[PDB]
Order: sequence, then C-alpha cells, then structure tokens
Amino acid sequence: KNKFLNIAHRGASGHAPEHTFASYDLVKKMKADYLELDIQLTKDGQLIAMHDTAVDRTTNGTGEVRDKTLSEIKSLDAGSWFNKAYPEKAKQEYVGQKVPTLEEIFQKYGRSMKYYIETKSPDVYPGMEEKLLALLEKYNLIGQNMSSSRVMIQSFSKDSLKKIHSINKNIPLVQLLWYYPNENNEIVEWSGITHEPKRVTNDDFQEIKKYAVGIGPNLRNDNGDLIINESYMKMARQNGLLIHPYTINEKPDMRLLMKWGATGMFTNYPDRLHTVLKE
Ligand SMILES: [Mg+2]
Repeated sequence: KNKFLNIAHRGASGHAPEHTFASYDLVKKMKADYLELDIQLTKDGQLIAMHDTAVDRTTNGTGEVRDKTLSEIKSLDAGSWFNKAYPEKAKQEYVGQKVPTLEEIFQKYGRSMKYYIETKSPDVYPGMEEKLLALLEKYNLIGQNMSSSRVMIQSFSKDSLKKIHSINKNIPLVQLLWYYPNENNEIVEWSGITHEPKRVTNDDFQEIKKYAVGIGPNLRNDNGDLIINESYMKMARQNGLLIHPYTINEKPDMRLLMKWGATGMFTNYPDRLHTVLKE
C-alpha cells in the first residue's frame, strides 16, 4: 500500500541514452519497480517514447515530432548524443539506437515490468489519452481493479488526468507538480494547483485526491536549491497521498527523502536507490 517505488526515470538514463532500449534493458537488472515513459504522437498517429516535443536534443535530426511520420522518426540516431555528452559512459552499442514506439516497449517486456506513463495537455496531442488507453488494453496492462494495475499514469495537466479518471477509475493517477521562483522571487506552482510548499493546505491535497492517488513534486529548483520541505511531505501523507519526488540522483538526497517519508522516487540511477534502500 505504501510500499516504496523505485522509478527508473526514462529508463536507467544515467547509464545509457534516455528512452532507448539500451536504457530500458537495464531497469529490471537494477531492481527498479517502474519504467518511466514520456510519450509523443507522430503525424501518422503512432505513440513514441521521447521527452521533448522536438527531436533536436536527443537525436541527429531537427523538428517537431507531430510533423513527422513514424518512418522518419525511425531513421534517426537517438543514441550518439549520449556518447558525446558523457564520454566516461560512452559505448559503441549506444550508436544508432532507434526511438522506441510504445507498442514495441509493451511487446518486449509485457507484464514483467510496470509502467509509469506521462501524458500532456489534451490540446497538445488530440486523442492521445484514448489511443494510450486502447494500447494498454490490447496488452492487458490494465487490470479491472486498481490494486493489480501494471500501469500508473502521471501528468502536469490536471485536465488530462480528470479525463482519464472519467474514462477509467481503475488506473492510479499521479499529479505532477512543478515549483519555481517567479520574477518577484515568490515560489509558485506551475499550474496553480497548490500553495507554495511551506504553506500548503489540506484543501490543496484533498482537491488532488478527487482524481489522483498521489503527487510528484520537484525536490529542487533549477538552481539546485531545495524547494520542498519535511512539513510538506507530512501534510501530503496525512491526506493519504503517495509522494514521488523527481529527479533524485544523489545518495544524500535519497536518504533525506526516505527520512521525510517519500513513498517513491524518480531517479536516473535505479541501482543507487536500490543500494540506499538496502542500508
Ligand atoms: Mg517525465
């Protein structure tokens, strides 16, 4: 029920290129509980795994996913950038890694893996949620009960989650949150879904609880500064929410969130977290 979830952020993306099979093939090995997936929709309506809406940062191509067919996506090198960015981790095998489709991921792992899948605002990729729920259904990844689910769905978009919650009550949903300092150096939540972390209210969390089983807050801001506190975790737990902070790659930050009462973590290093869980 409150069992700790080791969530491999884009696979073991600290060891191999994110959202490639090179990265996904390490997750089971490194004892992760969930494989975290970001999805985009190609021009011919196929779901693929990629974080950005543009292919630029992680491939040798340029342009938006939505303007590209699955065929064009598939000729891109989605692995060489990693060898360049991280010379000390480079591998020849990473060269030429193709962008995975969500169906391919499901066909390869089936039920040996649990999936933690992110959606976007309904207006970004019209019909994405329905295509996603049909795919999940095709591979029997949705149980008819909430407890035996092989899938959680996560999103920054409350609208996207309320949509899914209306279609199927049996999928656990997680409300992602992003806290940052604004132009007046006041901390605000991106979507306006809660107060700043120091001042969250029961009501903030009870509202989330109407459609979601948990929250996923950023632990730090872009500067590297701590932005949530123990108080905040205590208030979310007391309202019966799971809490999955991102993106935790450092052992001391892992040990702190354990103590503060996180019930899961996004990490690029599922091996490090497993090790910290064993201490
Ligand atoms: Mg994500």
